[PDB]
Amino acid sequence: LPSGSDPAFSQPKSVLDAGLTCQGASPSSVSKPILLVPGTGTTGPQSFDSNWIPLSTQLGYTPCWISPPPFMLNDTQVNTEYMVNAITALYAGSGNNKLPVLTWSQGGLVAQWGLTFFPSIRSKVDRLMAFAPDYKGTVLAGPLDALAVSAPSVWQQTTGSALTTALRNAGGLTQIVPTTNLYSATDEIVQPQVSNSPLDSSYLFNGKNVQAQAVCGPLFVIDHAGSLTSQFSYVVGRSALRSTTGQARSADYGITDCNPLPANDLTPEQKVAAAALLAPAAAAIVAGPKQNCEPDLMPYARPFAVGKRTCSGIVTP
Ligand SMILES: *[C@@H]1O[C@H](CO)[C@@H](O[C@@H]2O[C@H](CO)[C@@H](O)[C@H](O)[C@H]2NC(C)=O)[C@H](O)[C@H]1NC(C)=O
Repeated sequence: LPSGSDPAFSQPKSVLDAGLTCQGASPSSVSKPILLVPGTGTTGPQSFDSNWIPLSTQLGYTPCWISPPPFMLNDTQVNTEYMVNAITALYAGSGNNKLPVLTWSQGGLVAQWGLTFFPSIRSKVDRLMAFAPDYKGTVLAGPLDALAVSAPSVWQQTTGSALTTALRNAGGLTQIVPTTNLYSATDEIVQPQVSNSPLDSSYLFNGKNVQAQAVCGPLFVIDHAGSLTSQFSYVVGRSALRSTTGQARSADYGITDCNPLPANDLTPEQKVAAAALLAPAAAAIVAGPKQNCEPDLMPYARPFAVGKRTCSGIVTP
């Protein structure tokens, strides 16, 4: 795995700091923070205020989130700078204590990219709880790329991209901190996810990989948004956050938790917002930036994707 010093940031610190917010606290002084990393086409609040912001609060954490502009549609490598900066800030701001990271969709890819290429945060992240992470990207973005209607981060999240290749070759498909991955075979955004094996996009070696259908059966259906908001997802997430091993425990969930509806502890208002979670994301992607090539890899990642093609040309170290 990459070692040594962290690569330099491309964005100024004041800009990176501006993308971090905590509920009822400044990042410089916060009690038991949990860092939430949003999905493609959303801001932190859009991804989590109908679900894990109120739910993590009820578990004793102070939710904090990053909102890389515009709506996580830009270069995933830059989105990661927001996360690395945030971990550095929240670790110090909480009395030099490790903190958990909880993610949805692209957020999981951002977290794993950060842990792989920025060594300094490895001892600052307590555990990772990723919902519907696309570590190997998704094959469904292929046609959008070919139609030239894909945002920078959509190109990068396409299976076979230079970015996903670099992650794999650097050793990023094995967990770095205790990780739990919750995903669904019926995900309509991230595929392939149907094998319940290392071939799935959400799978990490040595991680606690939980495909919903492996527990609840082939007739259990939860979509991309439901992977984050369902009652089943809540039970697994709570297990991961409370676990002494840093990963969700099988003894903590079962058949009776196979409920696809939004988490029981959410208020009626929060449940309505959670049900329509994907609406703002769909709108942001259609209105957002689009290009006809994958963004170039930063210097620190180039040696791990030699031979791939990005906007500027063929990747060389
Ligand atoms: C979106 O991502 C691009 C590419 O990472 C960022 O552009 C780079 O910014 C740094 C710092 O200004 C420059 O050194 C690079 O030359 C830029 N690269 C390109 C390809 O232009 C850009 O800053 C990001 N935008 C936002 C809003 O985060």
